[PDB]
Amino acid sequence: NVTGLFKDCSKVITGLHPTQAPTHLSVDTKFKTEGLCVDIPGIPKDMTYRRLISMMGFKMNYQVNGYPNMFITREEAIRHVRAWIGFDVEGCHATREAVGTNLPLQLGFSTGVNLVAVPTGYVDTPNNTDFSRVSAKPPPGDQFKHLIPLMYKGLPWNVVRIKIVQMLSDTLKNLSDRVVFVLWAHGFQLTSMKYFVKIGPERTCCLCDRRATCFSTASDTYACWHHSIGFDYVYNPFMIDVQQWGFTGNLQSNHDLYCQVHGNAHVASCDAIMTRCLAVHECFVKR
Amino acid sequence: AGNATEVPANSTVLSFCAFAVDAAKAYKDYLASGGQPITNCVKMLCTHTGTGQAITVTPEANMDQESFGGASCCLYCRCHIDHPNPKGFCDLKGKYVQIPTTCANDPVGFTLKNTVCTVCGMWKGYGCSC
Ligand SMILES: [Cl-]
Ligand SMILES: [Zn+2]
Ligand SMILES: [Zn+2]
Ligand SMILES: [Zn+2]
Ligand SMILES: [Zn+2]
Repeated sequence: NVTGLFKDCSKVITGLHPTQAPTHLSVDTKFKTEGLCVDIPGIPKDMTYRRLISMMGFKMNYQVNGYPNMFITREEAIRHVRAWIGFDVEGCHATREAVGTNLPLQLGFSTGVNLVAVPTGYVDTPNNTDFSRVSAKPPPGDQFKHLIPLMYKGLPWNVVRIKIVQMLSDTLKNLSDRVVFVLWAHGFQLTSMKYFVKIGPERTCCLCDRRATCFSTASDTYACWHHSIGFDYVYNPFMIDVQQWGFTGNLQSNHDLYCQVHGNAHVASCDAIMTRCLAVHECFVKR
Repeated sequence: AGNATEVPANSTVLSFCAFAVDAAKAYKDYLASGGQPITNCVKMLCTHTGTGQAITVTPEANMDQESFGGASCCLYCRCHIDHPNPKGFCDLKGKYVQIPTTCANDPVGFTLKNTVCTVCGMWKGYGCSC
């Protein structure tokens, strides 16, 4: 019937004018009749709203000629084990002016790096969707209250994504021509990738013959891991969801069956480290 | 909590275009690879006695057109991504858009692929006689 993708998380009780509503569902009920919508002169468009739109629920299950896979097979992942980067994200929850979606708070990688982002969301307005800071709270529970100080120590996303590209480039330039993000579950990781990933046809670096791994919005150019200084987007990453390989139970319990040297520090980078670690064991341990 | 705006039939196309560097090319290519057009647009009940102009403050479909809410036919509005206009203005949001009935199965693709004549106000190739 409905999806939560692009759910309106505002607390406004009325709906949208027919000229401003992105969809039939979002039109205010006053305008709906006979399965259609009507224009009502004298009930004009609204010029002041700010409606947080949820980015939870991406579905990357397309087949478009000339565009590569994002999610890859296990066999392809195995071939590209040098490109594996575990990735996990801790989130915070929208509050106050909006409620009902989660924003990336701490992004962690199997390099051991954690980056903290300002709570940021996609806000529909009478004009362009506004990418902006939003009010946020920790997820409910005593075990999350340690996230509270992080909600005041974050970096703006424009800095965060440059740092992600720099980190991946420094890590991978002498290892691989690509990145494979190794995930445990994928929904919130994919939500977080909306903030720092772009996709399209396979491209080549503007400075050499390698495939492009990075994109620059400022210059509209493409670079490989060697030539990406200043670039802000990861371009055509690959990824695989380890949780889908038949496991029951949570990440730590499955990781700990194989490995005793990654004690759980309860932080995104540690989840990312355990995810890549579990993936290596599951794919390569001979049985 | 919150109020859904979308239906699952649109999840794949909107996700693909929401990540694309070039969203317009991505939608065009998605359709060319057999993807279903974006649905759940704001279709208007109207008289079909309108002027036939492309983009209007009231529905203006004639007998060979359907009228839609403007934002709902705009790929950038539907994906909640940046608009081509550097000032962040949409050509369609806040207006109604007329779509030839033969193309009304894919209003988003129609507006993406076509151009309004600013002189006569009709779609080039679908009304503009300049
Ligand atoms: Cl490829
Ligand atoms: Zn290069
Ligand atoms: Zn381990
Ligand atoms: Zn628009
Ligand atoms: Zn004309």
